[PDB]
Amino acid sequence: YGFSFSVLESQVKNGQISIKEFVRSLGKSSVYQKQFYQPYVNSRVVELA
Amino acid sequence: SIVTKSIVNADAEARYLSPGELDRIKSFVLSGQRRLRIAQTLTENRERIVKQGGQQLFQRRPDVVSPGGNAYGEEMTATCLRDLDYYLRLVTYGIIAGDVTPIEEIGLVGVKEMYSALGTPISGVAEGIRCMKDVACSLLSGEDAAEVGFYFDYTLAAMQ
Amino acid sequence: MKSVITTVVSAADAAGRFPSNSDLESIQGNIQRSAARLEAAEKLAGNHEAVVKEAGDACFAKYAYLKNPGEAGENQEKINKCYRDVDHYMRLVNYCLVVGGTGPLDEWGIAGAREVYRTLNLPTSAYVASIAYTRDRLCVPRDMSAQAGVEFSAYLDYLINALS
Amino acid sequence: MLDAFSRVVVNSDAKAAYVGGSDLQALKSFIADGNKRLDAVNSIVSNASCMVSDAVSGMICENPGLISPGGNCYTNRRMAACLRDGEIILRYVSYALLAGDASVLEDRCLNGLKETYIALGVPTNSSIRAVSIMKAQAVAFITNTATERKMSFAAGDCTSLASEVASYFDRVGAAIS
Amino acid sequence: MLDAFSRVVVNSDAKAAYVGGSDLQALKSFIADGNKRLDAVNSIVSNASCMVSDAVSGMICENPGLISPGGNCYTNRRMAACLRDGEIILRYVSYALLAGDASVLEDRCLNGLKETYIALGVPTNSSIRAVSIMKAQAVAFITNTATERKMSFAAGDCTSLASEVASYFDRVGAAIS
Amino acid sequence: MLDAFSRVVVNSDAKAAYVGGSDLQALKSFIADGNKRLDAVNSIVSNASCMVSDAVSGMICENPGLISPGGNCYTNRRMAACLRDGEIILRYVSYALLAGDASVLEDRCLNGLKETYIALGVPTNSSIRAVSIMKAQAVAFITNTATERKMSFAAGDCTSLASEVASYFDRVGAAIS
Amino acid sequence: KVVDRLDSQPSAAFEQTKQVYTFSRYILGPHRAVVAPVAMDPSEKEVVLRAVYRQVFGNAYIMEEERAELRVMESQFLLGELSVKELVRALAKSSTYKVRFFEGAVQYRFIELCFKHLLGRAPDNHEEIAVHMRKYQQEGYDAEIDSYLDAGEYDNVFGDDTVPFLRFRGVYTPCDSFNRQCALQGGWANSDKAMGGAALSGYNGSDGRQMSTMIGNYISGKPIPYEKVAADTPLKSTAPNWYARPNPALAPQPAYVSAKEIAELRSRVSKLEAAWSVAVKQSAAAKDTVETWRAAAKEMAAMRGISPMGEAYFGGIAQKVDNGALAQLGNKASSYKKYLYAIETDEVSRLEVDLEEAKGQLRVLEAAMAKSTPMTRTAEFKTLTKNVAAVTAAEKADPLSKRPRIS
Amino acid sequence: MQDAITSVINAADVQGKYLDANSVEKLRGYFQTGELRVRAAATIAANAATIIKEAVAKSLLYSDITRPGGNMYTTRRYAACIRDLDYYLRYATYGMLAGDPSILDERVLNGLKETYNSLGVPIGATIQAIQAMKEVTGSLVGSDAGKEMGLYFDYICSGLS
Amino acid sequence: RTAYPYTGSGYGSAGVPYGQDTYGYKATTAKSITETAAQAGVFNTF
Ligand SMILES: C=CC1=C(C)[C@@H](Cc2[nH]c(/C=C3N=C(/C=C4\NC(=O)[C@H](C)[C@H]4CC)C(C)=C\3CCC(=O)O)c(CCC(=O)O)c2C)NC1=O
Ligand SMILES: C=CC1=C(C)[C@@H](Cc2[nH]c(/C=C3N=C(/C=C4\NC(=O)[C@H](C)[C@H]4CC)C(C)=C\3CCC(=O)O)c(CCC(=O)O)c2C)NC1=O
Ligand SMILES: C=CC1=C(C)[C@@H](Cc2[nH]c(/C=C3N=C(/C=C4\NC(=O)[C@H](C)[C@H]4CC)C(C)=C\3CCC(=O)O)c(CCC(=O)O)c2C)NC1=O
Ligand SMILES: C=CC1=C(C)[C@@H](Cc2[nH]c(/C=C3N=C(/C=C4\NC(=O)[C@H](C)[C@H]4CC)C(C)=C\3CCC(=O)O)c(CCC(=O)O)c2C)NC1=O
Ligand SMILES: C=CC1=C(C)[C@@H](Cc2[nH]c(/C=C3N=C(/C=C4\NC(=O)[C@H](C)[C@H]4CC)C(C)=C\3CCC(=O)O)c(CCC(=O)O)c2C)NC1=O
Ligand SMILES: C=CC1=C(C)[C@@H](Cc2[nH]c(/C=C3N=C(/C=C4\NC(=O)[C@H](C)[C@H]4CC)C(C)=C\3CCC(=O)O)c(CCC(=O)O)c2C)NC1=O
Ligand SMILES: C=CC1=C(C)[C@@H](Cc2[nH]c(/C=C3N=C(/C=C4\NC(=O)[C@H](C)[C@H]4CC)C(C)=C\3CCC(=O)O)c(CCC(=O)O)c2C)NC1=O
Ligand SMILES: C=CC1=C(C)[C@@H](Cc2[nH]c(/C=C3N=C(/C=C4\NC(=O)[C@H](C)[C@H]4CC)C(C)=C\3CCC(=O)O)c(CCC(=O)O)c2C)NC1=O
Ligand SMILES: C=CC1=C(C)[C@@H](Cc2[nH]c(/C=C3N=C(/C=C4\NC(=O)[C@H](C)[C@H]4CC)C(C)=C\3CCC(=O)O)c(CCC(=O)O)c2C)NC1=O
Ligand SMILES: C=CC1=C(C)[C@@H](Cc2[nH]c(/C=C3N=C(/C=C4\NC(=O)[C@H](C)[C@H]4CC)C(C)=C\3CCC(=O)O)c(CCC(=O)O)c2C)NC1=O
Ligand SMILES: CCC1=C(C)/C(=C/C2=NC(=C\c3[nH]c(/C=C4\NC(=O)[C@H](C)[C@H]4CC)c(C)c3CCC(=O)O)/C(CCC(=O)O)=C2C)NC1=O
Ligand SMILES: CCC1=C(C)/C(=C/C2=NC(=C\c3[nH]c(/C=C4\NC(=O)[C@H](C)[C@H]4CC)c(C)c3CCC(=O)O)/C(CCC(=O)O)=C2C)NC1=O
Repeated sequence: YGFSFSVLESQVKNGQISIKEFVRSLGKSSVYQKQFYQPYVNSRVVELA
Repeated sequence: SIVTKSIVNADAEARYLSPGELDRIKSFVLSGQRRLRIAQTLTENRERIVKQGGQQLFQRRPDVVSPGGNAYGEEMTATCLRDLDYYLRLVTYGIIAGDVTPIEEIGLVGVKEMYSALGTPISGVAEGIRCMKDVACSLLSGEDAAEVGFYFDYTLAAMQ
Repeated sequence: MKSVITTVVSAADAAGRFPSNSDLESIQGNIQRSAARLEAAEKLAGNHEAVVKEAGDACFAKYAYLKNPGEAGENQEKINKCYRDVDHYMRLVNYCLVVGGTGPLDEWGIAGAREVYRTLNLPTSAYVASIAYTRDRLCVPRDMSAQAGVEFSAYLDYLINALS
Repeated sequence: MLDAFSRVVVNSDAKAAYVGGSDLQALKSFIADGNKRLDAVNSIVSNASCMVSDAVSGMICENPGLISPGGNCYTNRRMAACLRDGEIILRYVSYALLAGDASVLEDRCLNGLKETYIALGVPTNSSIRAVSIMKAQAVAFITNTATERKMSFAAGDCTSLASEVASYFDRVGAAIS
Repeated sequence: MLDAFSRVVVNSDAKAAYVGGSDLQALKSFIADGNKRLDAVNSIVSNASCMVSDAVSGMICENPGLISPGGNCYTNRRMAACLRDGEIILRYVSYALLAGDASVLEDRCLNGLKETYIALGVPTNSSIRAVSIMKAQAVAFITNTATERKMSFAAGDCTSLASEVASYFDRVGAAIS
Repeated sequence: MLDAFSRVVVNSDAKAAYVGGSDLQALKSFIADGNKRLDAVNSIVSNASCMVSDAVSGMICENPGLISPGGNCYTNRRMAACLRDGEIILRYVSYALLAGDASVLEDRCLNGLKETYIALGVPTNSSIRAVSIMKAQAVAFITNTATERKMSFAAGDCTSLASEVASYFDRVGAAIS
Repeated sequence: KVVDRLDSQPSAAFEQTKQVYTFSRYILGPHRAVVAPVAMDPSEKEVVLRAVYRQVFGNAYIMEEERAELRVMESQFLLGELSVKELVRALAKSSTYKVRFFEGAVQYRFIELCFKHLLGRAPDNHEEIAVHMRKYQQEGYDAEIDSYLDAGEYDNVFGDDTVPFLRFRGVYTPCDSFNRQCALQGGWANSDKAMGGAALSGYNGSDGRQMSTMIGNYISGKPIPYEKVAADTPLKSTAPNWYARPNPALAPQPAYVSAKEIAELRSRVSKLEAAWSVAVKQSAAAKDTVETWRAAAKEMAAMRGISPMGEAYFGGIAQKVDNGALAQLGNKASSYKKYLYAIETDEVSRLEVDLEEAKGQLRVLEAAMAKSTPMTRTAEFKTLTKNVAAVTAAEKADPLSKRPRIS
Repeated sequence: MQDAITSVINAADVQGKYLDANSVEKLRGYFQTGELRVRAAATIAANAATIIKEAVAKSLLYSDITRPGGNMYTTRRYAACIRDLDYYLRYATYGMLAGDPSILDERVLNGLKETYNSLGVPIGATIQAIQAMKEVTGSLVGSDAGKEMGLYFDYICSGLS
Repeated sequence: RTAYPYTGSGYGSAGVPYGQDTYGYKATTAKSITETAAQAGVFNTF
């Protein structure tokens, strides 16, 4: 879909933050919660996490 | 190259290289004599491969060179052929590396951001590389033209 | 920097006096006149790349012989330097409107220009064809205000009077 | 020498820029209180003959070894020079308050004053106190809080010119330290 | 200068009002005679501009070979450096008089001064004359027995501060001998 | 300053000798090609106003930051100043070729150019690039291998004076580095 | 011929200022001519009198209370029967010029003061002084100044109309004549009572010796060191206030210089100097990747030129033309402005900025190591393991003395 | 991360006092320019790609950082630039709306000059790109709005220096 | 070969590791304010 996290690919490719930081920021992103948080239940969100 | 990413593949998997990986590093280095001959043909044919490359490019895309086109005038047309000299050079790297890894991280990664940010029609530069491919494969036999053309069309694929 | 301050603190410093009422009165003129001459410093800054483009080709439309080989504008690099120099003279006029006097022109562009244009064989009449085209392209209430066109032109033909 | 108009010119020459819309709001605000600056220079130069005797004699009652024999305010020719450089410094600070930039302070007054005062044998720490009483007076005159002469003014805030003239005396007091 | 007596810290967020773990007992005990010491350093540094010029010209007029050409104080850079170094030495005794001990003086001012003055050809026999004038000058000022200048102190005694500061000046004077 | 005849006179006056026939074989050979030295130094002086603009602007095309604002060859004062010392150096080298002795170069042109160019902020590596372009031109005009101008000359060899004018240009390179 | 004639020849007929004084540092600061008008207001007579007292006394405090022998020599000038040359001769014959710069001065300090006061320049060579030494000792001081201002120097470069000034004359006949100039006329602050040290040797600032520095530079050929010609300096007073990217003004000398800071800085300025000499051979041809196709891309692009405005219609749309000199080559506003941004973006200029920036940091750090024995050090760096040894036992460099006791 | 209102509230709160006449005096000054900042941030959002295309072509397009060996040669390296210049034009837009440059050093300036030295990115060419980008931004938003947007560009250039 | 080389690996690299020492985000080595001054040996009263 041509999505882009240029800031996060910045701060991970330089090593400014870990992959774990890049993964956590991806989880709190809004393109995530629009994908795997909004259409589901808090019950189903826990398993998909 | 095939040597460096066959390593980093088996590197990530916490293992050594299989026979499938080591019978191809073996098969690639015996192929190395034939690769340098192929790259040696394109090395001192850049005068014709580029100039005839931009030959068909303007006949097929007169908009880019017409007044208003991105490569208009004596100035931009020189740079119009400069990029073709770049991409013709990277294909010589890919032939000797046995992979588009040199072409990948040079001239392909984020190429649409550059040409979109330069105002250049990215489809137009793709047409230029295709015109160079017919000139390049016309300089080699059938066994070689399946390789030298093979790296151009990968560059065509990633450039659109 | 020949300005309205640096004549009243250069003549008082050579005299050895405090800034008296004759010198505070001169900078009261730097409040009334500078409402207009900064407007011509702002319109020239926001439209500089189109002014030099409209002016620098009048150097070559009038004198078409410069693109001949052996002459001054013979190749690509020497044409770009010829458009660079009219951008310089349009930049110091923007510096002179914001200083208040002819300070950045008499020190940075004018002084020594008759020794470099004779040594490098540049025709200095080709420079004033570009500046006097800019003076006559000036519509007075369209480009800027009525007073800001006075201030912008009076540094322009001062620069013409320097080069000729 | 420069002023507050041509300091942002040679700053804009450092980036090869035109003086566009970003920098002219720094200068149109500078001529917005241009009537305030001339009301601040006029408080300095109207008491400038009295401030220099107020400040040199304040240095004497603190460090009285200058007028002691062998000192540096003992000889009467040597006293009359110390009243002169109290007011040449006040002449060049008042040009720096007028121009709005301390270039004429740092190219004409302080241009070699440090090796002057070494080679004349002038005590440098007393030259700080000759300067800094004029700092504490000019910030009292510009804020109009001088405790024995109030000047008439249209009322309003003036504390930026007070810290501006305190910034010009600290460039004098650091360059001769 | 300001380490020579200890301050108490009374406010919070300090980590010395609470987790100080000490009070400085060696310098709480020196405000038990602190006003008498602070008048003594004020007796020196209000005359320190005049004590250095009198003492350096004292050894000039007793040994006149220094201002002869070929001597070590004829040129202007050397004459300015000789007036600077007596001023620095008089400051560092006035640290050691203020702090009540000579431990500031021996490492910041005297450690490596005898090797310096033989590396520059400075006459060591004449420089000890220059501090013995300042030894004799400082005991006149602290005991208020100066001939041309008195100061209005309180009613009391200041011997054993005058002999304290006279014990620092030969401690200078043997560290360069 | 000296010339090629008076260089061997002060060489012979150091031992108080007469100028005998064993010494004079160089000087009788010096006037034997004295036609060639005037024929050499005419070719530099007839092209000297284009030799400087070939060289100072040839420094520009190698280091194009000098014409950017900040670089030391930017303002029309600075370009007219850099062209001015382009032809001061070319004047004194052509003086030194004419006299045949490097004394007039080293006491009048180069004595203190290094400390001058430090004080003005002139970059000292770029001035070698201005000199070495004038080094390659003066050996081209003398040997008549200039690729866009040939001058009329009598037939014969000339490379001794091409070597002598080459050694007068590396004295300029060694003086200011 | 960039400069047609020097300042020592007079200005011929057709200029108001001489050709060397146009593009020198004459025009920037206050070292100009303030030539007297024909008839003038007594305020304008005070202007030309105040510049004479600044020039020929050299910022000395003339103590306007007395002006004892001055007001006869003033009143000869205020009438008009004394020239400005004849005023500046008569001031140099008085007692208040003698008790400042002659009664305590060496004959090197006196000759170098008359070159700054009466003329503009410094003394150039050695035998230029040795004329004026032998002219004083056989004819006296009153016949010295009369034989000093009436040569061919003063009557051309100032005439009998203008006051003297510091002659920033552009062409300097030794190169050290600019160096001793700026070392004598020491900035806008320093006077010659200060510079010769006449106050500090003075008995209460009176009747002291006017001793001199720079006597070693007039005997031997030796330049002035650069700190006296860049710090306490008239070039700071007639400063252009540019953006000079190598800044010529020297930094103040730091306390606590370390040898560890210098020994990597000298290796850094050898690193850039060896890398500059490599990169300058590859300049302007092989660094331009678009240069190789300029012979073909401006003959490929010479097809179907359009003479009026309007064509390249391209199937029936507008798509017009610009037809100027610039855009017929396809260039833009970002194509001539690319020369102004050539300090970061260049490569050869990126070395030469940091070469002269770090050599200028070297020349004040190395010159701050003139202080050795009692100097308190510090360790601002984190005391790393990098350390050069003290191996200085035997000969390592040994400059070639082939005549060791040749006799 | 404070705007002009957050900074005014913080200083008035940090002394425990209410919002007196001086604190509200600056707040009224910020609300007066509230109309100017949105239109400034409006056009900058529209011409984001056009402004960055104008700056690089005007400052560092043809310099030898663009050529081989220069700091911007490969297409990944060139593409990182316009990605990198987008943040400067974007975060400067945030400072122009918030009226306080706290967001810049919070999210841009810290570890920035220490990062370019690691990669070997030329700080000299970077500032001139931002200076040229500041020059075109004054073209769009006008003079005073350019003065506002320009006031945060050189803040980046100052700290990045 | 250009002097201002760069960092990184793979193709398009100048032979210098990332960050000049293979560290992208370098841990600092400085101390705080008051004991950077304590090590200097000159800010003792401060
Ligand atoms: C800061 C200084 C500054 C100026 C002086 C003007 C100068 C100027 N005017 C025009 C452009 C124009 N200028 C005019 C105005 C006139 N034409 C005439 O012949 C009359 C004398 C006059 C009527 C008042 C018109 C009508 C145009 C558009 C058509 C044309 O180019 O003539 C152009 C070409 C670019 C453009 O289209 O705007 C330029 C540089 N603009 C500036 O930014
Ligand atoms: C401070 C203000 C300032 C200026 C005014 C200019 C002045 C100036 N122009 C040129 C240099 C030049 N100037 C021109 C200009 C022209 N020749 C032509 O074909 C036309 C007649 C005319 C433009 C319309 C050319 C072609 C050169 C290059 C000369 C050469 O390479 O021989 C140079 C020499 C260095 C260089 O730039 O290459 C200088 C100092 N530069 C400045 O920095
Ligand atoms: C343009 C810059 C400029 C200045 C800043 C002043 C300052 C100044 N003062 C003096 C000269 C002097 N200056 C002082 C001054 C002082 N000694 C003290 O103890 C006090 C601290 C201080 C007075 C406040 C004295 C005492 C002399 C006299 C020295 C002498 O006559 O020998 C001199 C040397 C002049 C000369 O004697 O020939 C200068 C340059 N004058 C200038 O032209
Ligand atoms: C031992 C001797 C001795 C003195 C003579 C005074 C001198 C003196 N006055 C002021 C402080 C000042 N001095 C003046 C000067 C003057 N007031 C005027 O109205 C006139 C213009 C001018 C006297 C002719 C002014 C205006 C102030 C500021 C406060 C005020 O008086 O209103 C200061 C600085 C503040 C301070 O350190 O206390 C000093 C040292 N104080 C001393 O300790
Ligand atoms: C030629 C000589 C010359 C001057 C002397 C000044 C004179 C001057 N001062 C102000 C005007 C003013 N001056 C002040 C300044 C002050 N008020 C204070 O309470 C502080 C004590 C002091 C600050 C330093 C203020 C606050 C105003 C009104 C606001 C303003 O006009 O800027 C004004 C504008 C109002 C009026 O018409 O009077 C003028 C003309 N301008 C000149 O052209
Ligand atoms: C913190 C403690 C401290 C000091 C005590 C001084 C000590 C000191 N003095 C000098 C340096 C000097 N000190 C003198 C002083 C004198 N020579 C004489 O003949 C007189 C007897 C005597 C004056 C009273 C002179 C003349 C020089 C300069 C030597 C020279 O230039 O030849 C130097 C060399 C560096 C310099 O020039 O300053 C040092 C470290 N400096 C310090 O930092
Ligand atoms: C040959 C030349 C020559 C001199 C220049 C003077 C210098 C001088 N003064 C004193 C001695 C002294 N010097 C001072 C100093 C001062 N007194 C004051 O009131 C002033 C504030 C300050 C000088 C500025 C004091 C206080 C004494 C002690 C004697 C006394 O009570 O006055 C001594 C030491 C005498 C001793 O040790 O017994 C010398 C050498 N004497 C000379 O023989
Ligand atoms: C008698 C012997 C003699 C010389 C050898 C020359 C050399 C020389 N040049 C300058 C002065 C200068 N010289 C340069 C020169 C250059 N800047 C560059 O980047 C280039 C590398 C170089 C030219 C090729 C510049 C730019 C100035 C002017 C600096 C300024 O005005 O501040 C000066 C100071 C004079 C003045 O500015 O008034 C001198 C002495 N002139 C002489 O009189
Ligand atoms: C960046 C721009 C640029 C230049 C300006 C030139 C500058 C230049 N010229 C020469 C080399 C030369 N330069 C000249 C100079 C001239 N020829 C003449 O006939 C005139 C008298 C004078 C021009 C007015 C001469 C005579 C030579 C020797 C070879 C020759 O041209 O015949 C050299 C050394 C060898 C070389 O690289 O070619 C350089 C750098 N080259 C450049 O790359
Ligand atoms: C008043 C001005 C004045 C001059 C210009 C010269 C003119 C001159 N040149 C030569 C003569 C000559 N000049 C040269 C020199 C050269 N030939 C070459 O092939 C080289 C290119 C170049 C060396 C740099 C040679 C080789 C001769 C012939 C041998 C000789 O006579 O020295 C001669 C002697 C033969 C003749 O009469 O023509 C004269 C008078 N002499 C003068 O008095
Ligand atoms: C939001 C604040 C912020 C900034 C500014 C930032 C910058 C940043 N710039 C980077 C690289 C880069 N930056 C540039 C930039 C330039 N080259 C030039 O010549 C010019 C001077 C300049 C463009 C103006 C280049 C070429 C790289 C790639 C370096 C490499 O591959 O080695 C990288 C490495 C990782 C990556 O790009 O994915 C980071 C993290 N990160 C941040 O979080
Ligand atoms: C090795 C991989 C690689 C590539 C490909 C590359 C491209 C590249 N192309 C450029 C310009 C350009 N490229 C073109 C290209 C074209 N015009 C047309 O009509 C055609 C469709 C097309 C060519 C076939 C033009 C006209 C410019 C100049 C644009 C301008 O001046 O605004 C520039 C800016 C100038 C320069 O530094 O050369 C770069 C960096 N860089 C790289 O490192």
